[PDB]
Amino acid sequence: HHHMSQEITLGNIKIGGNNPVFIIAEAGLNHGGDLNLALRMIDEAADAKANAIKFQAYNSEERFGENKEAVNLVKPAEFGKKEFLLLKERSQKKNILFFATPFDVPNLNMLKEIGVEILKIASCDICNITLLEAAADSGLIVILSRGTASASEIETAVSIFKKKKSPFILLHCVSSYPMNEIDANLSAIQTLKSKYEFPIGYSDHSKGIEIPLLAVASGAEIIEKHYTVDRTLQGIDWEISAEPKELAKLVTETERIRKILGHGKLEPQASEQEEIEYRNSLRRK
Amino acid sequence: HHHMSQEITLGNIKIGGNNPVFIIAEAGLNHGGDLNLALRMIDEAADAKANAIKFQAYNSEERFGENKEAVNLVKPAEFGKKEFLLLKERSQKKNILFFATPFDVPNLNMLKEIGVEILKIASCDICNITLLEAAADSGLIVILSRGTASASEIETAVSIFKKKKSPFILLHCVSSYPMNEIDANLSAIQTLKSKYEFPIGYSDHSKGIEIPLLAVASGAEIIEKHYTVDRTLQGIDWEISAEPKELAKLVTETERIRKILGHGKLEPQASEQEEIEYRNSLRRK
Ligand SMILES: [Mn+2]
Ligand SMILES: [Mn+2]
Repeated sequence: HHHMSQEITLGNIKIGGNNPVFIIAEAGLNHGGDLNLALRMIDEAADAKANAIKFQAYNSEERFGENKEAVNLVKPAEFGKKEFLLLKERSQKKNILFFATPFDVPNLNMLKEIGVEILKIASCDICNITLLEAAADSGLIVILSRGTASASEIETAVSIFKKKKSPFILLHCVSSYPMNEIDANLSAIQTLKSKYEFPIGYSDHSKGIEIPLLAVASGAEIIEKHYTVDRTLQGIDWEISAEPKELAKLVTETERIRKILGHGKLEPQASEQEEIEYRNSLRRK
Repeated sequence: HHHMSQEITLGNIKIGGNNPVFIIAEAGLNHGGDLNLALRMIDEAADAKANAIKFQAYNSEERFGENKEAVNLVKPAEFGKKEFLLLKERSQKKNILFFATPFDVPNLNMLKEIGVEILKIASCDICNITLLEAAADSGLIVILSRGTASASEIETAVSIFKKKKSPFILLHCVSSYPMNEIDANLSAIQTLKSKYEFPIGYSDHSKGIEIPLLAVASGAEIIEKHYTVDRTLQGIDWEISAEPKELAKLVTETERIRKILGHGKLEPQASEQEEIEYRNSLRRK
C-alpha cells in the first residue's frame, strides 16, 4: 500500500500496519449477568478464532441516570472485579484477549489493576472528557469509537490521547440501533485513514456480517461486532449480535478479503508475466 | 469524503467525483465477429442498465505479430468501420454508450471519425507510446488500464496525458486470465487514488462479480467487466465474462454498495439522533 498505519505492537498484540485485521467479539451485556454464560461466550469466541472478547464495566445509575427503565434493564448484567478476574483467566487459558469498556473512572482503575492492556471507550463517551483523560493517562492501549461525533468532536478526543502519546486506535461507528445499510457511511474509514496516522477500524451495529466485511474491503484494520452464543435467549442486544458460527465466518471472510486487497503496491503480479512478455515483445513502440 | 477525484463530464454522464460508479460491459471479442450477436449484446447490456458497452478495434496481424495461432483466433472477430457504425447506432437507440479499444492509430482515427467520445487503451499498450500520444492528442476521454505495469511505467503513461490536459481515467487491472482472487491487489485502487487526482477504477478479469463489487467497496469509481450473452457458446474470453443477468446484478449491487459507502463526511447520521441526545444530557462530564 501507499498508506500504512503506524502499527501498535504490545507483545503478541500487533494491530495496524500490515498486520491481520484485529477482530473483537463484543459480548457487551448479552450474558445478562450470568457468569457461566459469559465464560461460555469466551470459550466459543476463542473457538471461532476471534482475536479478542470485550465486556462492559459500568454502574447502571451512573450510566443512565434518571432513565429508570434502562437502569433496571442493565442492572442484572453488572460484573465486578471478582467476575472480570475469572473472565480474564478463562480468556488467557483459551488464548483470546480479554478487555472491557469502562464507563467511569472507578471501573477504568479496576480494569488497569487487574492487568488489562487495552481499554475500549464507547461512542457515547467521545465527549466524556474526564473519562478520556483518565484513559489517556493510564498508558494503556485505547480504542475509541466515534459514533455520534462530528469532525471537531473527534479531533478534540484524539488530541487528548496525542498529548499523552497513548497507543491509540479509532473505530468508525454509527450509533443507530439497528444500523441500516444506507447509514453505514463506510467511506468515513478512508476519510479517517487519510486524516490520521494511527490504525482505523470499524464497529458494527448491523444485523449481519456483510457490512463489517465491506468495511474491511473499505480499509478497516479492526472490526468490532456484537456477539451472542444464542440469539434465541433474547439477551441484551441480541438483534445486532452474531452467533459463534457467524463470528467464525466473519473471521475467515475477513482473512479472505484481506488477501484480495493484497499488498497495495504498484507492481505487477507474477501471474501477469506472460502478458508482460507479450507487451515487451510487440507493444513497445 | 476527504479526497474526491476531479470529475469528468461528457453530456449527461459524469465520471468520478461523487457521481455513480460508471459500469462498462466489455464485449471484447466474445461475439466472434457475428454482427447480429454483437447487436444482441448491446440490447441486453442496455436492458441490464450498464452505462456503456465496449468493443475492440484492431488489426490481427499488427496486434499479435508472428504468433500465427493468436492471429487466426482473433481474425474472425475483427470488425471494421461499417460494423462499428451499426453498433454505435444500435447503442444510441438503446440508450447505452458505445466505445471501443483501438489497438493502433488507424483504428483510433476511425473511432474518432465515427464520433466516439471515449477511448479505452488496453493494459498491454501502457508502454505503447505512439498509441498513448495519439490518444492524448485526440481530445477524447481516455480510459487506460494498468495491468502489467510498475509505478514508473504508470507515471510515464500518465505524464503523456497530463501534458495534453486530456480527460483521463486510470483503471487498476491484473493481466491474468482468469485472475485468481488472491492476485486482485484491490488496495492498489486506494494507492492510485492517493497518488493521482483523476478518477480511478477497476477492470476485472475474474470469474465472477464478487471481485468487482469488492473493488467498488475499496474505492473504484469505474468498473469494467467482460460480458457475454451466453458462456456456453464458448466465445473468446467466455470464462471471465458475465451473462446478462449477472451484469444486471453487478449494476444493482454496485449501487447498493455505493449507498453503504456513503458520503464519507465526518458527521453523524440522522438516525444517531437518540444517542446524541443521550450523550449530550448525561455523558458530557
Ligand atoms: Mn456497540
Ligand atoms: Mn480485459
